[PDB]
Amino acid sequence: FELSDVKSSKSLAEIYEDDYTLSEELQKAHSEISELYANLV
Amino acid sequence: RTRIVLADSKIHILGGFTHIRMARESVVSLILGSPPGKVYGNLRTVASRLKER
Amino acid sequence: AVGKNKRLSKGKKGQKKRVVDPFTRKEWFDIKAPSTFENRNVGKTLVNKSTSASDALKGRVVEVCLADLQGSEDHSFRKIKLRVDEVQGKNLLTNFHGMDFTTDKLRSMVRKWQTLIEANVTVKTSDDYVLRIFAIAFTRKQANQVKRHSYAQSSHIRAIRKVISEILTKEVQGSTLAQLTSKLIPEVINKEIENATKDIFPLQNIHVRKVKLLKQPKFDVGALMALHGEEKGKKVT
Amino acid sequence: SAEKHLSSVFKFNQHILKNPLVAQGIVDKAQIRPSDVVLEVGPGTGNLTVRILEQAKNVVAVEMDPRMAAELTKRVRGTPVEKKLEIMLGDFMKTELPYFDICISNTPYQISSPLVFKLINQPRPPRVSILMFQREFALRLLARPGDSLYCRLSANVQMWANVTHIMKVGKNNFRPPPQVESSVVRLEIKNPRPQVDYNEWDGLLRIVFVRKNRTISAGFKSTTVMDILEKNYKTFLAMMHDVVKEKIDTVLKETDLGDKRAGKCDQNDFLRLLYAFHQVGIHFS
Amino acid sequence: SQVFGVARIYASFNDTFVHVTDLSGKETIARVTGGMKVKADRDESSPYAAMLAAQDVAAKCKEVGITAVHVKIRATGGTRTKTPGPGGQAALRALARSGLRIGRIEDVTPVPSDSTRKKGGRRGRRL
Amino acid sequence: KRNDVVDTLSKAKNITVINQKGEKKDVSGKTKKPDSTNIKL
Amino acid sequence: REERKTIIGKLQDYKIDTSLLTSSKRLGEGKKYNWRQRVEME
Amino acid sequence: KDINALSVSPNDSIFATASYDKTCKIWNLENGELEATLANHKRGLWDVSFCQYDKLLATSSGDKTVKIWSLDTFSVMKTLEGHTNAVQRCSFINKQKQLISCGADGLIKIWDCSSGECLKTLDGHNNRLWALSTMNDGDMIVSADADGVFQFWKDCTEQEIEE
RNA sequence: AUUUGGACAAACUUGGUCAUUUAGAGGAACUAAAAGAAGGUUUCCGUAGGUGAACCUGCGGAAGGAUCAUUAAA
RNA sequence: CCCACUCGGCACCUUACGAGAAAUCAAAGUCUUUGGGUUCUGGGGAGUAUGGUCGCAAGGAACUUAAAGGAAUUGA
Ligand SMILES: [Mg+2]
Ligand SMILES: [Mg+2]
Repeated sequence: FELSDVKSSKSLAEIYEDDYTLSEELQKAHSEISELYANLV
Repeated sequence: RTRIVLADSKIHILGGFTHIRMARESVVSLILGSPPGKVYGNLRTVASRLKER
Repeated sequence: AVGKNKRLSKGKKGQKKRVVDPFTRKEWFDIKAPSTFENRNVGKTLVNKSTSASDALKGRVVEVCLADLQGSEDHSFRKIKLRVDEVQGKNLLTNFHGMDFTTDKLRSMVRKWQTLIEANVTVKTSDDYVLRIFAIAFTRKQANQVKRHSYAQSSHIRAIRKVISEILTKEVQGSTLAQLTSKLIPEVINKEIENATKDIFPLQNIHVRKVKLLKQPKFDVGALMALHGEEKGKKVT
Repeated sequence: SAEKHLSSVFKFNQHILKNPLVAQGIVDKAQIRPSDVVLEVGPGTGNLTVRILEQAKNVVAVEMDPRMAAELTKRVRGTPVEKKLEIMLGDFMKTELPYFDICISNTPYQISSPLVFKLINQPRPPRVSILMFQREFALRLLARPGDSLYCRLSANVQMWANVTHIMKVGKNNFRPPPQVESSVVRLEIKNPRPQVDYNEWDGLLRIVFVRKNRTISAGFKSTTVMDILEKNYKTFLAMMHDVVKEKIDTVLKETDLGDKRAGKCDQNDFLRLLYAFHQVGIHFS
Repeated sequence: SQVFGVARIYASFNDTFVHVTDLSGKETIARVTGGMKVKADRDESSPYAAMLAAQDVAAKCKEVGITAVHVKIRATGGTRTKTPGPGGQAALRALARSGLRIGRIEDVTPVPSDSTRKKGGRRGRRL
Repeated sequence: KRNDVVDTLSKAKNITVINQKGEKKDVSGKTKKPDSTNIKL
Repeated sequence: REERKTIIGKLQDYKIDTSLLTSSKRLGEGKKYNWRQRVEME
Repeated sequence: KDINALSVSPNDSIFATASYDKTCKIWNLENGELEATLANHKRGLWDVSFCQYDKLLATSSGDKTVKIWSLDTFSVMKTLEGHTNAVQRCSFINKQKQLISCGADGLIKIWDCSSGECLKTLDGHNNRLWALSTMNDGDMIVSADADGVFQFWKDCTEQEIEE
């Protein structure tokens, strides 16, 4: 794990709010990877 | 998962009861003389535990 | 920790049974303030009923904010201690016992870049009431001042302290406590200190921080009644 | 399915030696007679035990870590010396140890001082013992009267035994390197044991070594020391604060030790002080 | 028609005391602590224990006749920390929720003009 | 790997364990322990 | 040594137990027995 | 320290006192002379109970253990462990065979004196048990909670085996 | 108080005799046995100590040790 | 209190047409190599061995089969 050393953009309410509501970004890369592979193929 | 205001020699910590105690320990270690790098490592350890629970 | 896992203690062996509710035997009593204050009603207190009740009442001290007694928020930061001296038909006649400020107000005035001047005097009233007064003052910067700070030389501090002690000593000696308390409420003492010490050095937040009552003479019920401004019984049949 | 019991005693949660020369030396200086049963503390993997097992009638290896115990077992199973090794597991301060003639120990430094006195008080104690301590603790055992490190440990251990330095072991020889330097020593418990009560000797030494470089008289000026010695005297009479004060003064003056410092006193000086107090009826413990 | 008490809250590091008494302070009306309301030592200072203690006191006060209270919160003070901890803050919130009218809130922590040495030693404490 | 350690200890016979009380008990958990009359008769 | 031997020898004359003596460590602190078995049997 | 319990032997020849100073002393009843001192527990003794048939003594401590003493040797025969909290009462049932104990954990444990194993655990209380009385060699057992709840236990081994 | 004699008689020691459990070592039977990662630690100076010392501790001192936010007022 | 000036002080910021390899220095500068007066001083971290010096204690009885002479809920 990596720990952020910069000021968090999310206010303390937001972090609690977000956790109230494996990774979307990771799946975002997966879709792009498939698109890049398909175009290259 | 807290917020800290360092007003001169006066420290205020905002957060949940368990969270502010965790922040207080790290701050106190720094006051007692622990170098920041060593405190940063322990923060990573507790930060990992916080996610699994 | 009332859990079962908590280790047993020796003291748990024999415990008195709770068989009497204490408030069954308590009796309520009403506290009244001197005539120097606008609001006489300052609440009520309770004591075990006489088997006497008066003995526990006498010497009891209650501290209350001046804002309640004067009905104005301007005294929110000042507290007055009143001591029970006489009891008459559940009415507790109280007398002035001391004065003090709230801690939050004291911390507010103390600030950096200025000098703190505090003076104290032990002095007695004309009623032979020995009391100790504490005064506090702070330097201030003039209207056109450009320096960040407004420190005063120790010569100015010693000069100001001497003036303050003279004023505190003068007023207390030439006044009764009932008169002295009458002076505290409008804060005329502070304004007098301002004008006298002003030519020495400009000042701000001049206040009488605290008042203590070191000694008391022989209690006088006649004087106490006059300060508060007898009654036949009813035939029981 | 022994996990039920072994887990009830251990949780299954060290600096290992890496110089063969010291290990061979410790065995060599032991001079194990063939008819000697040896007690081996901190057997570790078994590097030192196997050398001892070759020369000894029987070897009792005392261990605290269950994991290392298996390592010792696997190294000795199906060998001529398997029948002469008794591996014991667990904390060994509390138990009554068997009889042993020689003790070779790579002791955990935490249990150094309990171990040194367990061997001393062991009924029929061993004749020679090669123990591995840290430099500071070892030097205090080896400290002589008048030295900077002379202390209660030096005086107590030197009357029940004789401690002599063997070797210094550096922090490089151990991995991971410890922050303190090591050394080997030999302890020779005296036989017959000196016929002085252990409590009486330690009782006197504790009072006078509160401030070792301070005069002996000042040690007896303490009110608590005055109080306890008074109660001890009352117990002696049963089988007076001013009286005990005078009694202490006469003993210190006559023995000519009241102006001396415990850091510069020998066994004789303490013995003379102990005797004079007994004549006057003050029994320390 | 409004009888006033004094709610004295002592918020220590290891416990919280909620103590309601008359205006004089000589007569105790109800004293409840976090330890009485929790099963483990570690949780005595917790805000959860403080709220249960405050609610229990408020129920007792209404029975006796007290309908309003003046809050006088304090910390350990002396040579130790001077600000009431989260335990004291939780008790204050619980009293407000209980329905008792809060008259005046003041911090009366014992603050020394000058103090004796602290327990830590030269190198500090509170690891 | 701890279970492998435990089985090795139980496999061996020259091993004794100390409980917190200091008692001498074998791996299985039972207290580990000649008379002229018994051997002759 | 001979001085040591004499002193220890004389200590033998003045020797006692230490169970009751306060340790110096405190300085820092400052019918038949089974008649019941008969009645039930009968 | 404070004396917690007193027990009298079957023949009234000796009686034992349990104190919170971690010791039990056995006194000769006729003269009051100290027959022996039993000092093995680590916390103060809450109760001491003579065995009513042979020369045994059970002492209950705050160290969560109960120990059976042989009077003839005045030594600890068996030590019983398993209570989560201090053991407040201990009495013999079924003559020499078994021992029943109560603790602050609210659990009543029936032990086997010979083997020192917990045969049964009766859990009908939610608080510490100060009082425990037995009748007819433990055929009837009554335990009182600190809350004020009585549990009148009746032996039913003979009944269960018949079923 | 104390003495003689006559019965009742607790308790003690002793060899036997019946009943009850009960400890090791043997011998010889019967029954049962459906599982399958990493993870505590500032560097020293002077002085004083150390018996659960892989190092600890008391007093005074040093940086040769990583400064974010708010902040003139109105 | 404000402004301007002037002595002495704790300090600070920007720069050196100077110095230094550099960190940096109003001195650690005195226009290429050198003299205003005067006091003192000089010519790191790990190991190896010793024809050297000085020091440092106490005390008055082995033997088993080497070994299936075994393990085994797992075997023959
Ligand atoms: Mg803490
Ligand atoms: Mg040092």
